[PDB]
Amino acid sequence: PGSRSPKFKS
Amino acid sequence: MSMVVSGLTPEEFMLVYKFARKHHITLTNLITEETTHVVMKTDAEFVCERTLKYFLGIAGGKWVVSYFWVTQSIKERKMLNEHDFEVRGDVVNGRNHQGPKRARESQDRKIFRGLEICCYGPFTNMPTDQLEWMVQLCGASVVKELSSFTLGTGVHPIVVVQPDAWTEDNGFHAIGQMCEAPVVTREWVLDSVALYQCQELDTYLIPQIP
Repeated sequence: PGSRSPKFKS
Repeated sequence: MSMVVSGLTPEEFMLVYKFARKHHITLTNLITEETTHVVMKTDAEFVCERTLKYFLGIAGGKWVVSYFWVTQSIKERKMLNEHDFEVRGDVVNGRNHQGPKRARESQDRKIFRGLEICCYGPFTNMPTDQLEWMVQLCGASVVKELSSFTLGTGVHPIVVVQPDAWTEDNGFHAIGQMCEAPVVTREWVLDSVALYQCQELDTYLIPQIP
């Protein structure tokens, strides 16, 4: 489920 | 000492609060200039995903360490050394690039030294002021508008854009008509920060129409 933080994919 | 966490569930976050309180470490929700540690969720090989906290921790030369530092210290009933849990890489830029360590050891030679950057146009998932903070931590100055570049001998200008955030507006192809600086995607910044190595612009240039 992780966090609500956005990830920056390639 | 002051820490943030990144990629943790609410339950993991509440465990870190107890750990930090026990060891007299401040825990905050957002990164600050006073943050000393960024605790990243990683796989067992210390590879994380790229979040804003990851970038800002590297850009600041802070300790960017795996959450295993917390859980293993607890298991062993001893505060373990951060250098043994330092994040080795990320899923985008590579599993063992060691950007975090490089940044921690290279603040006398910042990757964006001598650059003036305009973070231009709309951005998703990372507000303009946070991208601006990132590049300033890495030695760049920032300008708000294209007409505000210095165009002098002591700095080099760069325009940073996220084309997908413009949707149906192709104006990001027309920046060269208004401005002499090279125009690159936001990935130029993000890749350079994660690796703590200033990348060549070649693969990031946005085609400009005459």
